Amino acid sequence: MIRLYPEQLRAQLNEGLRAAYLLLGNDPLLLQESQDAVRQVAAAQGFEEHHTFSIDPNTDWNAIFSLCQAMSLFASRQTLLLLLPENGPNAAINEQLLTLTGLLHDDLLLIVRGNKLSKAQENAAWFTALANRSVQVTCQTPEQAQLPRWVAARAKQLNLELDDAANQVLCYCYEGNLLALAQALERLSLLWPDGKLTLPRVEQAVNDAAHFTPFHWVDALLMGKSKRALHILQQLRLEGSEPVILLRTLQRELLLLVNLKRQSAHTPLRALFDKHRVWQNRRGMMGEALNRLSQTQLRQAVQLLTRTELTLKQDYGQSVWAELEGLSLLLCHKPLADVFIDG
Amino acid sequence: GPHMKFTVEREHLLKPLQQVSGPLGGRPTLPILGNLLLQVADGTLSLTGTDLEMEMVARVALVQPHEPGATTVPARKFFDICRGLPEGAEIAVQLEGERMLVRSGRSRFSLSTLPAADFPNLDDWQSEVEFTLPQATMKRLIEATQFSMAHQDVRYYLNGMLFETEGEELRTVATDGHRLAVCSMPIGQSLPSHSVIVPRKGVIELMRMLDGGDNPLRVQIGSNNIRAHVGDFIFTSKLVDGRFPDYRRVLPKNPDKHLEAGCDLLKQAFARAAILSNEKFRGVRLYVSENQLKITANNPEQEEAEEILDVTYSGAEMEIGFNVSYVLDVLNALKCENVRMMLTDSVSSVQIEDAASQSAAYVVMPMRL
Amino acid sequence: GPHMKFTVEREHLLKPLQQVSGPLGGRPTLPILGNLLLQVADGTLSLTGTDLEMEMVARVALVQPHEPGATTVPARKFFDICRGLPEGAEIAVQLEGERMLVRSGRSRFSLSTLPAADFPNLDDWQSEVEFTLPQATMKRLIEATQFSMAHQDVRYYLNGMLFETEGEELRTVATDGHRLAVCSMPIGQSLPSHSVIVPRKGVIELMRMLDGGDNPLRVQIGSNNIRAHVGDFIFTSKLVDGRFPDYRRVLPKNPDKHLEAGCDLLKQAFARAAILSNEKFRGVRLYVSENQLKITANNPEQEEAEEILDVTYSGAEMEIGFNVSYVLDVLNALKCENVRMMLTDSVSSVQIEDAASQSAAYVVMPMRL
Amino acid sequence: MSYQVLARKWRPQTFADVVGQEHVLTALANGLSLGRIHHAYLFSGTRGVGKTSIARLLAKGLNCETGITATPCGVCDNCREIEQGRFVDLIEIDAASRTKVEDTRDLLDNVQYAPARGRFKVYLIDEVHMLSRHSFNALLKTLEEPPEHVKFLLATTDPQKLPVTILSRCLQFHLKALDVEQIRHQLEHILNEEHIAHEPRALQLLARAAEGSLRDALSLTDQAIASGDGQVSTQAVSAMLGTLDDDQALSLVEAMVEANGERVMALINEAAARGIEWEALLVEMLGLLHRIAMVQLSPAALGNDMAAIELRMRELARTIPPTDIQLYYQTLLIGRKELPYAPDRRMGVEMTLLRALAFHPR
Amino acid sequence: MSYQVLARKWRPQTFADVVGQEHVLTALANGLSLGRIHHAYLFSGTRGVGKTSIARLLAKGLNCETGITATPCGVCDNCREIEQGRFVDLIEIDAASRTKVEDTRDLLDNVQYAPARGRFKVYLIDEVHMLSRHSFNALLKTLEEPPEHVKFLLATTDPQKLPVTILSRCLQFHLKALDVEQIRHQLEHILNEEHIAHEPRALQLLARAAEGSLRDALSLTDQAIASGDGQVSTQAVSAMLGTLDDDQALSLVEAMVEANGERVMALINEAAARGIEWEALLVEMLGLLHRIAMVQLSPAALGNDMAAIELRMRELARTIPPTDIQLYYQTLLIGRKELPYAPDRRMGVEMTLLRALAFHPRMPLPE
DNA sequence: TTTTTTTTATGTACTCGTAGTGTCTGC
DNA sequence: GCAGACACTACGAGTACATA
Ligand SMILES: Nc1ncnc2c1ncn2[C@@H]1O[C@H](COP(=O)(O)OP(=O)(O)O)[C@@H](O)[C@H]1O
Ligand SMILES: Nc1ncnc2c1ncn2[C@@H]1O[C@H](COP(=O)(O)OP(=O)(O)O)[C@@H](O)[C@H]1O
Ligand code: BEF
Ligand code: BEF
Ligand SMILES: [Mg+2]
Ligand SMILES: [Mg+2]
Ligand SMILES: [Zn+2]
Ligand SMILES: [Zn+2]
Repeated sequence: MIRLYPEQLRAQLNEGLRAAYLLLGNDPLLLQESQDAVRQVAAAQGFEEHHTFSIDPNTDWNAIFSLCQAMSLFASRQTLLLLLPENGPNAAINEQLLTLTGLLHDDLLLIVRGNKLSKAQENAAWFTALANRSVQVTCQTPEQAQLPRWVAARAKQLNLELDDAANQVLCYCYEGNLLALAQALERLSLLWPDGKLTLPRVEQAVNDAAHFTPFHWVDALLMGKSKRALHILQQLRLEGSEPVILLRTLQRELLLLVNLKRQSAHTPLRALFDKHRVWQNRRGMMGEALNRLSQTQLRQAVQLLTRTELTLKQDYGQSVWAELEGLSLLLCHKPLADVFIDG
Repeated sequence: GPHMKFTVEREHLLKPLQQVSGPLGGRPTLPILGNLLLQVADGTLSLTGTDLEMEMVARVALVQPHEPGATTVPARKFFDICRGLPEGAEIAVQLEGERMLVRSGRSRFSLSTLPAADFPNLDDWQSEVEFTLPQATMKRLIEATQFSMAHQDVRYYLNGMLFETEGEELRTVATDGHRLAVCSMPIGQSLPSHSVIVPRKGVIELMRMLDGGDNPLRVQIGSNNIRAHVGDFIFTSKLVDGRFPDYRRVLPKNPDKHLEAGCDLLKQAFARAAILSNEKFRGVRLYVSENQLKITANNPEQEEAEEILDVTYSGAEMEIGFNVSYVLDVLNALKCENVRMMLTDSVSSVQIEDAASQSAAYVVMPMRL
Repeated sequence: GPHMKFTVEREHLLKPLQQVSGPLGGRPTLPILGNLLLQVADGTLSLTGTDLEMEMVARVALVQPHEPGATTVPARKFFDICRGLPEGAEIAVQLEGERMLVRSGRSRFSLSTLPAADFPNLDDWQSEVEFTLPQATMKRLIEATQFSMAHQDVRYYLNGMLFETEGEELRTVATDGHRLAVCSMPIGQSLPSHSVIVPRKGVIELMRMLDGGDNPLRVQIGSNNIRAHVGDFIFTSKLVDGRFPDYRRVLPKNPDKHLEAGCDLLKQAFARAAILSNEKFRGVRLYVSENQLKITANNPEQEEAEEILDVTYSGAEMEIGFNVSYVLDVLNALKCENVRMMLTDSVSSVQIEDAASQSAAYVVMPMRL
Repeated sequence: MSYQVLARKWRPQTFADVVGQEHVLTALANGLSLGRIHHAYLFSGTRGVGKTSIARLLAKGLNCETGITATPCGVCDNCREIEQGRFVDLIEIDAASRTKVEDTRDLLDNVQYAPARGRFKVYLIDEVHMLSRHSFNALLKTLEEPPEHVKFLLATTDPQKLPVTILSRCLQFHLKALDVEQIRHQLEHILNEEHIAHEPRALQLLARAAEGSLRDALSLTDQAIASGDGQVSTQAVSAMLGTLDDDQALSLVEAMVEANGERVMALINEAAARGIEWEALLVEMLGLLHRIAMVQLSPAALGNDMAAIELRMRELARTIPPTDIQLYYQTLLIGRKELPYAPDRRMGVEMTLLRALAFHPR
Repeated sequence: MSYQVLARKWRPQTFADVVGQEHVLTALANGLSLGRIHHAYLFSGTRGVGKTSIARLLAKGLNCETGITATPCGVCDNCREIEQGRFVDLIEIDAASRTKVEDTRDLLDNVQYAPARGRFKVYLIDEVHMLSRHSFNALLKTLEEPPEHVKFLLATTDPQKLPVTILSRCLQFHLKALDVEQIRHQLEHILNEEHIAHEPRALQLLARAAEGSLRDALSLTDQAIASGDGQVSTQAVSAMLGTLDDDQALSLVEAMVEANGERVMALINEAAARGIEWEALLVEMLGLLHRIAMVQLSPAALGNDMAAIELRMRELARTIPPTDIQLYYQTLLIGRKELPYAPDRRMGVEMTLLRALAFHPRMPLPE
């Protein structure tokens, strides 16, 4: 199949529509834009029957009704949309979609939307059946270092100027949330018809609505970005993420840090990273952490995390969030927490 | 407060209440919308029931002492009390304070009310065309095409019926993206051509309010509403802004093959084959051979149904598919002696008509198995 | 297995098939559970169905050639395919390759089957006490108390009703803890003393069993199994242990306060009063004066409902408050010409009886003090 | 006679009567005056800050007889009609009451009908974060290809509860919580537009205790007028707030750090006059001390949760050495550990505070 | 005639008979006098301090025959049913019994129908903190702009459970727990109206026993009347409460700080002869130690209910160091921690007293 | 790029799908 | 007479959330 990027989706649809489009990714904005572009171009090329059909395991499975039957009124080409689950299809859904792709009209267009699918769902019979004709487009959130270029491109799309301070402010405020970023760019365009966005305007026209995942918090702690770490913890508190997920995501990397610091005094880091199965993007990260924090801070952090987990699963307390902030302070940065936040 | 005196018979009141309290039910959009507007004026009574898209007004004559007034009453409660009184009982209704007292000789009921001022009086308008048709004609028009309307289609203009008045005759069209039902009937007078879409609830109400009698039905169709009069019932409804697609091009322009069969025989053969059809999507396959029709139905647990019937046929050979529900519905609604089928190929539409009449036509698509 | 070759006339098949397919229905707990077994031995075909706590057996005679054998078919599909066939048409069923071919004229259908050994049977019990009673007799015997039993409650085994056999008389009781119904009647046989609880589903099936005023029904009662014979129809079911409270103690022993009224008038008055009663607490209060019964009903929206009826009473005012659904149900069941109310105290329960017959009686507890 | 509540009669009717929140009013004005109007606006805010009022004002502006303008005339029959509850084209749907898809279908099928009076049939769906999943699917199907004659106005308190796909098709205006100065200014205008005498300190207290919402401020103003014998005096508002104070934690920890035994006694007595679980009070006091010790380490520790008590907290963080905070946390923790076994929970928390007070000063 | 529970016989029937809660009564009466009637009231506070009673009194004031009167003019026709609880228009909603949203929807559907007789259809929603979140959200809008002829009175124990968007649009009246003197005076009035003899110390103990409520105080008084022969006597109150009055435990603490074990054990034996719970003795002694600490820190901290021993209090306030008070309190607190695990509760209390004696920082036991 | 994801025991609602029952009508 | 046609009521499940 064709694997494609959101920028080149316009060219791919322009050269010719394929049997089915699999638009996948974690962000809402790029998925929505790609789906809108596909729908508009299909309507230009003669697709009028548009169906939105959620896949989620429930009492909703009758998509076959819309494909086996030719349209009596007009020879109107149809478009079917599927909203994959938050974790992808299961085995039953895998085989059901395999049956769905077992028969498809040439005039029927298939749209599937969902999060990224690992190899477990990639090697399923449904995807392998789709592997010939369908075009899959990946839409992923640019990283915090990649956001400014994307914001500059979006500003050029709307004929806007932001200099650099406004770009940094927008990236910080709407980090990991491209939907709100595009909506805010539209809002700024509406606010000032001049289009010359500057700090004394974007400062008050912006929100704090941000999105995050525990990996961002763990990496912020590893680099020692104190303000970013506390910002992520506050945003996750507002979002209502499960504290246990944060606990486990930190615990994995903290156990890795403890073991690597234990082994550092005898073995070079090049062999240790290979033996411990560390990702290539994190090596330098780990290096910095190992060269920054001694085993005393690591043991204090382990004691703190142990107290946090025990008070979470035994006393049913609500002091978890402040305690994780204390751990953030005690991790790479300034270790004080004297008994106060050290058990 | 308003006096609004009532002194009526039960029989003169049961029928209009049953007619006007039809669609009212469940929880309405507004509390007033769930109440009948009872308005007594001059020597007549108006009962108004609305759903923010239609409005049925029933007129009841008064001969007993009465005083003018207007108030809104719960509909289900009033209908149940009217139907629950003994035969021939006199009903007296008096609005006291902010409650309504309904009295019969040995019973007194109190009911909550709402002011008639707050009732959403539907906007008036001017009809762009008049119309007069005997009731039986409208009955046949609705019965021929109501069943084929789209249920809740996304297009939100197939969920209705197309009234096309042209020259002298009237036509009703319905579709669901896979079926088409068209019925043409004469009226006796030349009329201006008009294309109008009536929502499904309007069609249902028009079907219900026919009364099956003999008095003529009056119709006034405006720019965005329709109104119908039968006896003392006046029903108004809004219209759908969409443009109903041309039904004329749907029908097979060149029907290659003709066949004829017994309506009841074919209907029961289809019904019998329908049991062993797949529930995921029910359909059968027609094998049309020399004076022969074979019905084959399959079900994924390896269930097979076979039927052979002797039909009149003019053609070489045909293999086609059909969603058994659609053909069952069209044959059931045909209600004729013999059915004529027009076939072209396995990938084009199929026409269904009466073997001896042409007023009603149906078009259906094969389903690919 | 073998080749069935069972030729069955439709007239001798449709009704017994419906009879045996009665108890089964809905989605079964496990497959095969929803199915029926047809077994032919020496010219007699038996259709048997089960729910593993019930069984239906229907016997029919065969004149055409066959072989003795038993096969299982899904129930609903066979019931729907046998029906709708042309009148008087024979059905030829034949087993090949683990599937059943059914033929009628040129109509062929294939059905998936299961081995006869996969159809479970129910328990066996001997020395069942025998009963010979008319159909309509036991029909109205249960009908007087069919509503009485409580459905889906934990207390005792109220999901059912009690049969008591004493001397020469059969009595039947049901209740819910607030309403109770008894109906006793002499059968005409020397009988022992027994007290059994038949489940609610068994009661419904027993009602379904009754047909015609011809040959009398034969009961076979035991301790954990019940049987009914109606001609060539045999029904079996599983009983329920436990025992209901003493109905004799439930009935008031001091019916000092008497009331005589008309059945239809009181039923209509209660129906009218129930309209404005509380939807959940359908309770009305009763004022009893000399030859006068007044009923008052309220609800959260107020809407007070009052009615007054002429009765035959002499005494003081009682003001008994009780539920309306119960009294409406019992007055529906009575279908008599006159009704006797019997009151003891403002706290005590009330008794309802036929004025001209003592066969059936009812008791209803009051609502509020 | 009929003195209408200040929360209703003072609802704005023109964009000029809306306080602050210029980042939304200006955007809407530019959008309406120009041609760019999106197909569905989603309003967000916090606890009575001007979502429903602004949505109603937008619906008024969209259907004014003078045309689509930033400023509705307020004179034409449409402005008067939408001003009151009754109007045909503007559909006010209490989504929080008609959550079921069965009720939503009966009102989302009206989109196929023409607007009776105005240019646009406007659906004001209030409290949209309450719909059922199937109802959300129906509304999304409507929004996918909305007719050009229908504009959707959605107002809610928690935007994130909405499914992401519906939010992706709505331009979201987030309303900022009103500032103390804006609250005080609008309250002064409201009081002066009526016959209510006042003292500026009383209005300052009202604004600070209003937690940045005009409905809270107006409710408190009506309560103050009621208990103030028709005049808003400082002592009346202060006494009422004392009856309504809930932040016994910060005040009590301020007193305990400053070691005012009499103030601690008075605050414990006040917290006993109000039914307060002593365990909860003590544990959240521990939390406040924890946050103070965190702010000792980095000024960014104090997030956006406690913006209402930022200043005081920052002061308490700045003026106190960390070792005293650690000692106070230790003694409070050990007191809470033994708290359930004390004579009474009030009794035990009292002596725990005495233990913490005996150290450092005195 | 007859003997019904005090908690239901003496429910206030006018704003004059509501003791304490001066702020809420004043605000309600003043607002009714001015005619300013908000359309949603929320009475918060601890249990049994009169939120339901005040709400019903507000309903009386709103629906009274003579008009919107701050003081209900005695008993008029529209107030008789309120007193009897069968009123046509005061809709009592046991919200805990109607938490489902499919019942608040039914409540909201009929809100617009005019009141049958009263000026307002006062919806008294008892325990508003128990409605399900969907029902809350349902009643949001009907609270924001209710019809002119309906009022909502919401009573609950803890407002924090309610969503803040409901706390916004309703008046918040908070009822503080009543003082000891208020409870004692009201109890004196009640026992006088019942023609029942009583002892002042007994009623002071009743006031102290109930934590600032009144219905709890009335319940405990009724239990006292049951325990006595229809009389509230000091001995009966001491028996029912399990307390030590204010003398025996003071003798214990005085002997313990005097390091005289003989008198300590003698009084322990006497208290055993008194047939009293041992943990009660420990908790009373701990409370006395805490009172000593309080008077040492705050010079004027003793209430009137301890005046009978106040002098001796000051003695310990001038004789024992604060450090020793803390030592004794913590020693006896660990004694309380350990008592349920000692071989015998009497044995454990003896060991705790001997432990406080052995670690006496002034007169420790000789080695 | 990259794959990565957690305590639970118990209880309380809410909303939709689908069966079981009643009844009521034009069949 | 009879399905059959709703019409309605109940129940299971999928899901959200609360408390401890
Ligand atoms: N921007 C504002 N200007 C004036 N009054 C306001 C404003 N915002 C809120 N209010 C006051 O609060 C009351 C309720 O406001 P509302 O707009 O309903 O808040 P919500 O956003 O929570 O629906 C209004 O009657 C008005 O008095
Ligand atoms: N302020 C008060 N004045 C007089 N009696 C009170 C007061 N508060 C409570 N009571 C007593 O308590 C009984 C019940 O009080 P109630 O108002 O139900 O408390 P709650 O707030 O817990 O519902 C009343 O009958 C009354 O005797
Ligand atoms: F009406 Be708001 F959202 F409090
Ligand atoms: F309403 Be209270 F808590 F008794
Ligand atoms: Mg709002
Ligand atoms: Mg109460
Ligand atoms: Zn205008
Ligand atoms: Zn009065």
